[PDB]
Amino acid sequence: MLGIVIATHGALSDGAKDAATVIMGATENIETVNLNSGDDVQALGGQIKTAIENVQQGDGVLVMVDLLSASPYNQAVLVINELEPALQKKIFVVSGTNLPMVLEAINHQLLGTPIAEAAQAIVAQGKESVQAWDISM
Amino acid sequence: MLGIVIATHGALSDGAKDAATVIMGATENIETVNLNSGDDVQALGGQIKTAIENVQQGDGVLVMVDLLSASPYNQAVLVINELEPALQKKIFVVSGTNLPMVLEAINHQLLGTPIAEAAQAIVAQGKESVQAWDISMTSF
Ligand SMILES: [Ca+2]
Ligand SMILES: [Ca+2]
Ligand SMILES: [Ca+2]
Repeated sequence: MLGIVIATHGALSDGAKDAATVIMGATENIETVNLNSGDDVQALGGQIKTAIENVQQGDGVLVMVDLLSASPYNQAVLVINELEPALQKKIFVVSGTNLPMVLEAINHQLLGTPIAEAAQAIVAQGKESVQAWDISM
Repeated sequence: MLGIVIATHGALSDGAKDAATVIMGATENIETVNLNSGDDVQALGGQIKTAIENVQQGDGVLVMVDLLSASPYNQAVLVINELEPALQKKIFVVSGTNLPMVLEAINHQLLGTPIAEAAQAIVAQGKESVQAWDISMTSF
């Protein structure tokens, strides 16, 4: 089954995962990594690899991060570079991660969707799910 | 000062503020609401209304929910629909909030950006922030 690793600053990863459980009832094969104040980013790389390895079942791993170009994103990309080219081509990194994206990801987990096709699907959803509303509409 | 109310299923709203705190330091005028397994949605209605009121200061309020068309969102709308006219015109609801949208919101809070203008900018950055990277982009 597709693996998911949500990596972020603070407890955002645990929260996104908590929110998905409230909506779905349960979740499976989803690890969360947190970068806290005073954490050495040197170690984040290690926690991200451990997590990826803990969800790899042979269908790839979706590494969902919070902020493009921030530490979680950087370390994720850098760790991927040091893995066997085999899974290396099955690991995708999505940024700007939001609940709709995590839900879409879980959806592909259940569907068995090939990760490359899943990644695009998640990116579309995420973007399309960002809109504003006001009383004038 | 612009007010912000992050409302989500579970602890997501608290995790977003924590993450944003980790990056920008101590924030101000940000309320977090949660909808947990078992909670009554009407109660969430009042919870949002309260958060909105504890943060409303003349410059409007950004209500950041997690998912479009779900209880947090639907209740935000129901609440805003029954608010006194001088207040409702300035409350905006943005969906699919991610860390970048929150950080962007905190920035407009500091700039004093007019809310209708801040909302459009938060949506643009939010959409722009969603991307995917894979080893093929680095392989030649
Ligand atoms: Ca964890
Ligand atoms: Ca709160
Ligand atoms: Ca008060």
